[PDB]
Amino acid sequence: DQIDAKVIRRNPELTPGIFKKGIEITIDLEEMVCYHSGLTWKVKQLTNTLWSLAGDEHTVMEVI
Repeated sequence: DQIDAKVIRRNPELTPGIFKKGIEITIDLEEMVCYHSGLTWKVKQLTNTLWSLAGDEHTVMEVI
């Protein structure tokens, strides 16, 4: 119900230091969020291995 994902693309408009390329993020599959920078971000599934922030599609995470 939880998966570890790697940030592979990040929106350049994001604050420097948030969703750095290469870090491991944990995604809660039931509620479809990821925990990062003390916040709960909404994520959506693009493919079985690729995920993006629900609103910011240009920040993409890859299942590890």
